[PDB]
Amino acid sequence: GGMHFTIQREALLKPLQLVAGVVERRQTLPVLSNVLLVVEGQQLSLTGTDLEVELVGRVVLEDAAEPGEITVPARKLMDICKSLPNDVLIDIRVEEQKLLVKAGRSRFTLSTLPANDFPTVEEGPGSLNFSIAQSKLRRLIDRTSFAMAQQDVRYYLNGMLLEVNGGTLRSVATDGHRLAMCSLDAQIPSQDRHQVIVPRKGILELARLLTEQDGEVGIVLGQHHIRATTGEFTFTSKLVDGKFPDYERVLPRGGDKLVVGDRQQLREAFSRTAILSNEKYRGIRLQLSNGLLKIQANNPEQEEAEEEVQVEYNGGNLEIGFNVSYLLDVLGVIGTEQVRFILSDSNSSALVHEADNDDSAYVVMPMRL
Amino acid sequence: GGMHFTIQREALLKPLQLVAGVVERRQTLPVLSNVLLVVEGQQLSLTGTDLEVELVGRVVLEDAAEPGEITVPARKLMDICKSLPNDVLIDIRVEEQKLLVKAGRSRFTLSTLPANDFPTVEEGPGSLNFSIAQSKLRRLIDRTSFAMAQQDVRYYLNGMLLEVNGGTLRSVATDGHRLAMCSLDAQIPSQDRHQVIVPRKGILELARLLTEQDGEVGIVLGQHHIRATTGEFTFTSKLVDGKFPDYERVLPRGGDKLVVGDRQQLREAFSRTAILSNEKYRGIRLQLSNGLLKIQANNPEQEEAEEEVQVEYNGGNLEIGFNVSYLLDVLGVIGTEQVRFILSDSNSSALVHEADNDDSAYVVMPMRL
Amino acid sequence: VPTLPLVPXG
Amino acid sequence: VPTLPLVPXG
Repeated sequence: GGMHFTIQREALLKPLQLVAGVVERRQTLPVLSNVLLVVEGQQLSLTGTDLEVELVGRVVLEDAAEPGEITVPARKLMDICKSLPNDVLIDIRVEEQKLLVKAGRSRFTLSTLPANDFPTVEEGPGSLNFSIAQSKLRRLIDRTSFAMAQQDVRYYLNGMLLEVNGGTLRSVATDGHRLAMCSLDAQIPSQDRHQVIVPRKGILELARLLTEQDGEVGIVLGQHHIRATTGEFTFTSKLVDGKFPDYERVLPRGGDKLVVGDRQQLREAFSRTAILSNEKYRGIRLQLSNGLLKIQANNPEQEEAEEEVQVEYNGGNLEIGFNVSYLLDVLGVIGTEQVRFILSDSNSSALVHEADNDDSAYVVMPMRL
Repeated sequence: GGMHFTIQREALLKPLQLVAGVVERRQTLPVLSNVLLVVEGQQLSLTGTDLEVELVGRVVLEDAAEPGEITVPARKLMDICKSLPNDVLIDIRVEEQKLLVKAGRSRFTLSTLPANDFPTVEEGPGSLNFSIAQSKLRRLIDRTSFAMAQQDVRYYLNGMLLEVNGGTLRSVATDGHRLAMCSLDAQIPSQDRHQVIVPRKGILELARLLTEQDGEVGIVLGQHHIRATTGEFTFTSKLVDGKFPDYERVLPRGGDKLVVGDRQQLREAFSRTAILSNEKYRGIRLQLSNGLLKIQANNPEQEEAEEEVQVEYNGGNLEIGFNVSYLLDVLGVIGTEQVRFILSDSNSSALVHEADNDDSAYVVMPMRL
Repeated sequence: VPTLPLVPXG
Repeated sequence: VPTLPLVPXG
C-alpha cells in the first residue's frame, strides 16, 4: 500500500494555490521547489517553504484515503490542478518515485522527492500567544503595510513591528520618510509587553491569508518566529533580528494647523497636479490660506500645474512641500470620507488621521522648498 | 489673436488617446514626442507620428474657436485630459510659447514647439483605392495577425500582406512555421491586381482603429504608403520594401485525414497537457486512431501528461507532433464551435479551417518526433 | 523543427 | 529631502 487519496478540484485548489505561492521558482536545491503532501487519517496537509516562511494548508478528505507522505513540484501540481474542469474529482497516488494525478480523461505523472528531504521548522515555544479576529489583524497590517521600506537588507526598516501593550495590539511601519501605525485592542492580558519585527515579504503574505472576514486566528510570538494558525492554515515566519526604534519620538507634537478635507477630492487633485511635477522627486507645493488649499507642481521644462481645493481651515498661513506619492499612499488607506491633516511649520512632519477616529495615525515628512 | 478653443473632456480624450498612442516615449528630437493641434474653422485636428506611422483624429468644436496650429507633448496632454473630472469643459489656448489648459479649478501650462517642426507625410497618389466595412477590414487583420513574424528586420515576414484580386481583399501572414490567411469580397473592380506589405506594428495599429462596428473606411494603396480614412481618423503607414512570397505554394494539397472536433475542448486539452511538455520547444504528440485523439507531452524530468479527446475521425492511423502554441494560437482565432483539421502524414503541414466556411485558412507545420 | 516551404526561407 | 527623527537613520 502507498499514499492514495481522492479530492475535488475546488477542494484542493484553494489551499494548494496559497501554499504554492510561498514556494520560490527554480530554487537551487530541488526539494525547495516542491510542496509536501501528507495524508494522515482523513486529512491532507500541504506545506511550502522558502526557508524564511512556511505555509501549511489542510483539507478534509471526504472519501477513503490510504496514507503517506511525499513531495511534488508545487507549481506544476497547481498549474495542473487549475487546468482541470470545474467540480471534477482528482485521483492522486504514488507509484514508484512518481506522483500519479488522474482526473477524467487526463493523466499526469510528476517526479517526486522524499518527504524527508523537506526541511522542518526549528520552532521552539511561545513567549506570548493569543487569539484575534482575522479582520482585526488584517486591518493592522493593511492600514500600515505601505510604509515599510523596500530594500532587502536585514534591518528593522524592511519589516513591520507588531507590539503587544496593555490590552492592545499595534502595528508600526516606517521607511524613514513616512510612518504608519494602527492600534486595536484584543483579548491579551495587560501585564504583557513584547515586540516582534515581521519581515516585509512575510507580513504581506500573512495579510493575504486572513481572508475569512468573520474568522479567528491564533497568534504565537517567539524569540525568532511568529505563528498564525487559522484551522485551515498555519503560517510561520522568521523574525527580523534587532530592536525597533522608539517610534513614539517620531510623532509630531505641536500642530496648530488643522486641515479637514474630502479624501477623494484631495487624492484626485494631488494626483492631477503631479503630472507636471518632477519625475524623480515628485514634489508638490501646498499653499494654505483661509479655507483654501492651493496645490502647485512644476518640472525642469518650466511646465506648471496649479489646482485650488476648497477645504476646512481656519488657521494661519502656511506653505509646505511634499512628495506627492507619500500623500497619495496615505490617502489610499484612509477609510473615512473626510481626512484630517495636522501641520505645524514648513519643515516639520505632517500628521494625518481619519475623520472620526485616531486608531490609525500617519506621519509624513515634508520637502524643503 | 491666437489659437483658442473649448472642448468637452470626453470629446477630446477619445481621439487624443488614440493619436497619442502612436507617439513614441522620449524620442531623440523633441517635436516627435508632441501631438500637433490644428484649429481651422470649427474643427480640431490632432496628429501624431513615429516617422513610420501617422495618425490624425478630428473633433467638431461646438463652441466658438479662434484658429491656429501648435504642437504640445502628447502624453502629458493626454494624461492631463484623462485626469480631469467627467463632462467638464476644457479651455485650451496658446500664450507666449506655452499651451494653457484650464478646466474647472485646475490650470496646466505645457511647453510647445512650433507647428512647422512637425514632419509632413511625403505621400503621393494612390495606385488603387476603395471602401470597405471597418468590420470586414478588421476581420482580415485580426483573423491572421497572430501569424506574423516578431523580429524587427525590414523583411516581408515581419508584416501582413494585403492583396486585392478579383473582387476580393485578402490578408496573408506567416512566420515560416505557421501561416494565416483570410479572404472576403468587396466593392473593388475585378481588373485590379495589387499587393502591399504593411509592417507588423502598423497593421496592428490599423486594426485598433476599426472599432465602429458598423462603419466604413476608405483604403488607398500606393507604392510606399497605405491610407485608412474613417472620417474620424486618417491612418497612414509606410510599407515593407520587397515582394511577398508565393504563399499559395505553402498550402498543403493532399490531406486524406479530416478531424472534426470541439474548438474549446481541444484548446483546453492541448493547453492542459502542455504543462508537462518541454519549456523551450513546447512539443506535444497527437496520436490519431478511429474516433479518438490521444494527446501526449513529456519533458526532460521524464514527467508526462496524456489526455484522450473524443473527436470525429474515420481516417487512417496517424502520429504527429506539433508546437502546442501554434495550435492554441490557431484555436484562438477560430470563430466556429467546431474546428476542422486536414492532415496527411507526420512530416507534412496541417490545414485548419472553421466548421462551416473556408474564408479563413491556417497552415501549421509539425515537429519531427 | 522543419519550416513551411518558403523560397527562400524554409 | 529631510527624514523622520529616527536614531540612528534620519
